[PDB]
Amino acid sequence: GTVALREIRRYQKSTELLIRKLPFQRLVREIAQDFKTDLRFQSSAVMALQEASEAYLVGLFEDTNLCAIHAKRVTIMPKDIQLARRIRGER
Amino acid sequence: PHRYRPGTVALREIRRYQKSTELLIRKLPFQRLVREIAQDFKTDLRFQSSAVMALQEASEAYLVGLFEDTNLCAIHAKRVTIMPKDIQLARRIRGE
Amino acid sequence: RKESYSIYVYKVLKQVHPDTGISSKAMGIMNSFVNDIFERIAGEASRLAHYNKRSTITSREIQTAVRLLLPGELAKHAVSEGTKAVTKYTS
Amino acid sequence: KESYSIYVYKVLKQVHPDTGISSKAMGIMNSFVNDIFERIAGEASRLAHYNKRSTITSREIQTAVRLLLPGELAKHAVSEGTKAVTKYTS
Amino acid sequence: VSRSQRAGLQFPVGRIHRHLKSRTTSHGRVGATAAVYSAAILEYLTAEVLELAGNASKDLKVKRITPRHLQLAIRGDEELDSLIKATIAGGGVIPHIHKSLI
Amino acid sequence: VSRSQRAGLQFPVGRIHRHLKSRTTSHGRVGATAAVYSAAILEYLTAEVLELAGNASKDLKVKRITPRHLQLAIRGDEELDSLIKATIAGGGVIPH
Amino acid sequence: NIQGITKPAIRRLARRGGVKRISGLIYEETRGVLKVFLENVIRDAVTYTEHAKRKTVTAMDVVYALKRQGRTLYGFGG
Amino acid sequence: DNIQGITKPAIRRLARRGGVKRISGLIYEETRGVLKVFLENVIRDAVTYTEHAKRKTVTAMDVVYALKRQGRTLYGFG
DNA sequence: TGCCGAGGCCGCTCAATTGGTCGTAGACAGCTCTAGCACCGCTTAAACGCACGTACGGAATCCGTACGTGCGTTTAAGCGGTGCTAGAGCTGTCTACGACCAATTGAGCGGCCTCGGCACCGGGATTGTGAT
DNA sequence: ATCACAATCCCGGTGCCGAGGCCGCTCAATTGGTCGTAGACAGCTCTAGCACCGCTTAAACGCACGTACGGATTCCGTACGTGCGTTTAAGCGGTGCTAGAGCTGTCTACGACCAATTGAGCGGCCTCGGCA
Repeated sequence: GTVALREIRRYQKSTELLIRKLPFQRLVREIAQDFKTDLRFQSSAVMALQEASEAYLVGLFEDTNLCAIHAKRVTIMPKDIQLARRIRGER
Repeated sequence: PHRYRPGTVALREIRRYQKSTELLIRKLPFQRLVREIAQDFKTDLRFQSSAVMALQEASEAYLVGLFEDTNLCAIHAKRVTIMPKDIQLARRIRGE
Repeated sequence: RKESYSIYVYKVLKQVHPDTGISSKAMGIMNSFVNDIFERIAGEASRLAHYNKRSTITSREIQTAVRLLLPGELAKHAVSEGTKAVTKYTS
Repeated sequence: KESYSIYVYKVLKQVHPDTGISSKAMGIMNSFVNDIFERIAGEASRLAHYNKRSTITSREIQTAVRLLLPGELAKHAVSEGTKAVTKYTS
Repeated sequence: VSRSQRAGLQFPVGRIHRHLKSRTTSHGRVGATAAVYSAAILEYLTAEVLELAGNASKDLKVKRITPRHLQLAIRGDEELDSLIKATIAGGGVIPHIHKSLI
Repeated sequence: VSRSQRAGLQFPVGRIHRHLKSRTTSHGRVGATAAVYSAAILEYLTAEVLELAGNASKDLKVKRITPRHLQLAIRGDEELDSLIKATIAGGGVIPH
Repeated sequence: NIQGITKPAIRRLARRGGVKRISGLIYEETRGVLKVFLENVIRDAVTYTEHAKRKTVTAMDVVYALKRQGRTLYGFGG
Repeated sequence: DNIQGITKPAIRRLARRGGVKRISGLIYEETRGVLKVFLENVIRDAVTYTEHAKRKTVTAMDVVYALKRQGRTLYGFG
């Protein structure tokens, strides 16, 4: 559990993105294909979408870790994500 | 002598109070509390009865929802008894 | 004088439920609901007019506002009803 | 295109005379200022709506600040606005 | 001859228009069809909620819609629950006891 | 003599008056001192945020403010954290 | 006066929430929670009232304050 | 199938920055579903904004407005 | 160690300041009638203190598995170039419908009146509870 | 599996208060011209989004291995729950008083508009010091 803590410190230290750009761009275009055929995206739009998604997921993981700590555990599980997203009302 | 085993009357109360729509805090004590709380912000205030009624209803709804989230938190920890720590977790995850 | 939405809500109720009634408290609740939802739609329409640098609110803006707020399977039917009303009125 | 870059820079050099700011931080500040202005304008217009008024004045902005800003921020913002208005009328 | 009748609605097109012009920005206008669309939207939403509440009241064998029936109808549908997030006055809560409590 | 000098501020009173007039009072009019008060509030809040950001930057021994310093300043104060709840692009997270 | 919110009242408010067993330390915590909520709402209500130059607090001030806080209330004029 | 392009190490990194020390192997599917739902909502609103302007290119402005509609206000692009 | 960006000089151009006009929003004074506040007497109900006892939270133990770590191979992301073309943005025209105004008439807002539907009480029917 | 029993649902009656309908008036919805001004439409263009290809290599992936941790088991004492007797403070009806919210009439301070002038922001170019 040492490397996990070192990575935790290092990743809260930095400020860069954690999802690779091309897979996320392909995912975004595939998602948007179902809404309006033949759409185009500026680079700024995809970058903003990635920023928002990363912030959202990090916050959700903080809430999930709190739920896990509540049950006297250290490993997060799907149940903790579900409790976090049910208390917030995101369900 | 008849005694119900601890746990039955709790469920009976749960059903009864989930069937009703009335207010559950006594009117006069809540009015007194509202007046004393508002005494800080302003001196010599006047409260329409509907102001106090709206405040009481909002407070009751808030507390009921908070208790439901707390019960979810308690059941999560493999318990049946709600505790202050579960209220604190429910309030922190909510953002409040 | 204080105008209220009682007449039209009662007309709708007697349209879709020719035997059930409504209470004074339910009347107040429906008044509040209609006022709140109208305020939301009007605010979204105003913001939409501002974004495109327009000045005229139009049924296009109301359609886009309805599509923005109302959740799915409600946006479709609401847009259908609104388009039907607009087409009849133009006719 | 209109922006608050020059005024933000003037305020910055008023606070920290020996500090500069990057373009990205300027964008952050521009968005922040625009958001706060939008909130204040909306609250003031709503306050005019509630009391059946038609003119936004210093009272409406003061009540909007009292409603929006938390705690000591509201107090000091109210004080600064009062000072500015008293200087302007003089 | 009323605009709503020409649009075949119950909600007033003209009064909705008057309330719309009082929400715009400076030098702002409001098309006559915006009132038509908004009246249709309000009528549809009110019809949906009222039909659900009427069904809920018919279940309980009553002739009047109360705050309780409105809460039962709104909290019993996903769309209306997501859209409406208000505190219905005197509506109570939907009865539900968790399984691990029994 | 621009109205800013009469008010002794740094933000544009005239432009803020125009911007307030655009949103107006739903076809109404905007008072004379509304612009002065609005500009004063904007200047005060910007000064507070920039002072905190400059302190954070100096603590990191750099000569220029970055979004990381802005988030460090905003999340380091309770009231600025309550008032501002947006996502700041490029700021990272507060270590915890 | 906050003590006037009795233990059975909190028990009833918990029963409506489906709570079957209530710790003995719940009541003080719930009293604090309710005090904070009321202090947040009444402040905005009095702010509206003072802006209107009125000496009385009306239902609409409470409704507007609640809508501001994100707790929209139906059935009181707003 | 590009949702699988959010690789497991990337989810591990996101969880690490959030303070999670140990992660169950079932987390990754849940995280992928959560991200897909969030992206779907935001992209739907952005595409609606683009359509109302009668265009075929999604600017950063559309994304920012869509995010603001959801209460996820984003600075740095607005 | 540079390179990549921010701070400064310069070009005009659009909007901010003067000033007189002119209509009108709201400040103020005055009166009115509502409604908030205070007090008092009864009286039924809910709260409080207490005794007793079962269920439950929490600890201690043990064990199997599942998650982290390390290593070697693979891959596809990112950079760097290249042509190419839709289409976002800007300009100009001309015009289609919404605002202002005068006149008018019908739909809705208060007020009132009446009866019927919902609320409480009371007696049988039932239905889980808990000891046997 | 059996059976007495506190407790809850069901059916019936009543009489009481709230919904639903009807009148009268008044405020605003509707109509017909005028006019202009905000937007639909046709062109031009040059920006920037997208489709190829190579290539470098840092990130991902498959596999082995061991141990930290989550889950079942057991045990026990204490905090809760249940029921009973006393009390105490809310709730209701009546009475009275007075602050004060609300409407109206005058008028006077204030803000919108237009014509002119000019001055402060915005974009271009460049560079030398902050930073990865």
